[PDB]
Amino acid sequence: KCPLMVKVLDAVRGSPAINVAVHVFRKAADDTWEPFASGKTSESGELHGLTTEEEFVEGIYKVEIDTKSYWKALGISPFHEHAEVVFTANDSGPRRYTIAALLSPYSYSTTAVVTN
Amino acid sequence: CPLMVKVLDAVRGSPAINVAVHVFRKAADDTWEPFASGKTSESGELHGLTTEEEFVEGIYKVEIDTKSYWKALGISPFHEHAEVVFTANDSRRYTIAALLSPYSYSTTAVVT
Amino acid sequence: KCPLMVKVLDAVRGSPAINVAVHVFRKAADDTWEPFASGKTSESGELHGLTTEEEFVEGIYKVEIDTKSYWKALGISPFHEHAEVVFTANDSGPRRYTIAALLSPYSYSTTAVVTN
Amino acid sequence: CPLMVKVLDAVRGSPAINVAVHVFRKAADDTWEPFASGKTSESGELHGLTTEEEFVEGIYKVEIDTKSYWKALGISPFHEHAEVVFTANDSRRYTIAALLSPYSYSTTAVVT
Ligand SMILES: C[C@@H](CON=C1c2ccccc2-c2ccccc21)C(=O)O
Ligand SMILES: C[C@@H](CON=C1c2ccccc2-c2ccccc21)C(=O)O
Repeated sequence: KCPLMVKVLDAVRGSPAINVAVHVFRKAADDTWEPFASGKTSESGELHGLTTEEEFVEGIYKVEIDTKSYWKALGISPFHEHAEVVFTANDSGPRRYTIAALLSPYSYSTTAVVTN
Repeated sequence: CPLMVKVLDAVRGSPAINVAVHVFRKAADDTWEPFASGKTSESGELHGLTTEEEFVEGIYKVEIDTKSYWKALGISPFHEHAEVVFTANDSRRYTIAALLSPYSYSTTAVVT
Repeated sequence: KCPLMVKVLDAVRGSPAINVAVHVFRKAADDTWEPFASGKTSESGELHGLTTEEEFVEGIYKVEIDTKSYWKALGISPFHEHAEVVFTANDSGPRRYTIAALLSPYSYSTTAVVTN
Repeated sequence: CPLMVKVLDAVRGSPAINVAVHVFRKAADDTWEPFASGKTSESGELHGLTTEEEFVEGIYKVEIDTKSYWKALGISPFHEHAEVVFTANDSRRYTIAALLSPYSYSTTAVVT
């Protein structure tokens, strides 16, 4: 299985958010953010294949979603620079994580679905 | 003010102004009687709907006319309206807040 | 394809909302709500097979999600009686509709994803 | 009050009380300088963070300590915290509102 997936929806058009840039970081032993994985959502607004179970070890992760470039190419000037989701992962063994974000120019919501 | 309504616009980051709101009480025959109504003010709020005397235990529906709000802004919406249905009992002050987007809304109750 | 699907998530547990009752109605020519379809979300919190393209004609629909029974069997007394989503469908030809609801005891959110 | 914070609890339908909030300004070297902080009051609100003089154009991050809030209630949360990152420019009053659930939060900006 694929342990980390990202799903993005547009709440203005009622559609997947397509071609949204995503960057994932893991908190360093030295207290800082190391690049972990990056990608772009597809035509269904999903991003698969960021990591593997082997490489996705315990840690603190930050999933940064580049909402402002997205809204920009649609002629919108949004409030947020981006949407960042920060969470501890795999601290009681391996899990599968989907991080969904719902986007509006001045609002966004994010929910995590974690299965075992 | 036992019952207040607060509407926001997630496209523009602003109160949602002049939104028609209709409130209904469920009658014993299972249908909705009009109870209160109004339009949101400049701060997206609607106060003075009921009084403590009249706001007795029961099932109330609050209906927010979101489709007109979007239509007047030139934006095409998904929902006919947004409806919030709950039971008021005595075991407070109720704020019903709604956050609007054309294809998405949320609603939260703040009970204090 | 399957023209109307419902997806329900629990925002307290970060999981699909399983065994959630859903009732769909269509607005009558005589101004009232006729029963159109009903079902229960599965282990992924999805409900498929409510209708067919042939039977899913233009109209106004109401998708009622029985949030209070759900929260009740988990020992929670929620605010809402249910979550109802009301929308015009297929008014410019057939579409596919997913109605997602996100649920918390005093809050819920619903978004529609409409594709063609 | 150029910048205000409003936190709500979606599990209990109540303001989120005594939530630590830290605000940062981005420094020219690309790092976050502490700027303002406080705890939400009984009505889930935090006022008096800055003044108009000090709140100049720039990128600000607001960080809401949601994990402590849930931990103190005996409920296990998903996020380390909730962060809102935006640019303040002069082309207002900013309310940053956050609606919290253990595995889900939303944030909306009301700019008037
Ligand atoms: C996304 C959530 C958040 O609600 N946002 C609120 C909100 C946003 C800006 C200013 C005041 C409020 C407020 C007051 C009482 C209850 C909720 C709010 C929703 O409206 O469902
Ligand atoms: C906060 C928004 C977001 O919806 N979340 C979705 C969501 C979250 C996790 C996995 C799949 C989905 C999905 C698929 C189709 C449409 C919506 C979603 C809501 O559910 O109201």
